[PDB]
Amino acid sequence: VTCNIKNGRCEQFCKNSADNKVVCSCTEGYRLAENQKSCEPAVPFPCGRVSVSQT
Amino acid sequence: VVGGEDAKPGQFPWQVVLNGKVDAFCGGSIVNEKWIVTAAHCVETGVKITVVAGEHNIEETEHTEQKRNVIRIIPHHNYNAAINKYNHDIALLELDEPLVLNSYVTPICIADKEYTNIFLKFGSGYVSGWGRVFHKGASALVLQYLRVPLVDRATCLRSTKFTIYNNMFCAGFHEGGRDSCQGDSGGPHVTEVEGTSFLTGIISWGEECAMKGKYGIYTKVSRYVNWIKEKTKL
Ligand SMILES: Cc1cc2nc([C@@H](CNC(=O)c3c(Cl)cc(-n4cnnc4)cc3Cl)c3ccccc3)[nH]c2cc1C
Ligand code: NA
Repeated sequence: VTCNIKNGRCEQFCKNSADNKVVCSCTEGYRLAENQKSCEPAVPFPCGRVSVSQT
Repeated sequence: VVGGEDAKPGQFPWQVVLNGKVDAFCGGSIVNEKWIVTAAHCVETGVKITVVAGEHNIEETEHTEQKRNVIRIIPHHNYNAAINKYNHDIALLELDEPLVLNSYVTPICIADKEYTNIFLKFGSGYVSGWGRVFHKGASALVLQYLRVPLVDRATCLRSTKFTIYNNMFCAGFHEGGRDSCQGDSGGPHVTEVEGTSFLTGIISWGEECAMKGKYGIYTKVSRYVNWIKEKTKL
């Protein structure tokens, strides 16, 4: 488990931490999820997201 | 965009169009509710620019458009058009009144320098704009998009007589037929990361759009991330 391998399984950003662990993080307007890897919206219209139905 | 497809409404909600004496002369991307990032060569004269966010079909009224006036132009401090119109080709536009963010008007994400460069290295980005749909042909009515692969630097240098510095990258196809074109300059080159798009390039320039052996030239956003974040902080 390192940031060099599959981005530490982080959805967006990865940082190497103590005891061979990683700390994931997200861009502005997102929150790090309970699973410690995923990035969830923390504002109504977060950057870089397509929200209009593409169907 | 030559060889692209019609975007659906709200598919590229960070896209803006710049309008002047001619419409859709350049593109731009939403940084936040008060700031647009574009190419410096699009806005090098002190002419009045109209920014339109939420745009889809430039010759039809569709409800989602938000028009704003540009009150300040910030070309990059290293930009010098007298020396080279296409080096450090990046500028920030401050809007008169904030945009109202919604599903059609959404900023593009901007990672730190390291991650913006990793995202570019994924090797595949999306470009979009209302630029010409054929080399020397008409502009698009409906927003066009195209996935472009990264082209290695040596192939890229061998394709043109003009200089390509390390703050630029090439993207396109060896067989031609698919590329950005005049009118797309200043628009976004974005990389999708698990469903979130990040700004990886600014559409800059080229020669014969989509001609076999030529590629589109783009500004590497990673080099300017710190300056964008500093200048656009609200
Ligand atoms: C992919 C793409 C291709 C484009 N092609 C055009 C122009 C033709 N290109 C030029 O006049 C040109 C030349 Cl010859 C030299 C430099 N140059 C010098 N030193 N560094 C750079 C820069 C330019 Cl833009 C055009 C004009 C009219 C119709 C069609 C195309 N605009 C484009 C923008 C994009 C995004
Ligand atoms: Na419209």
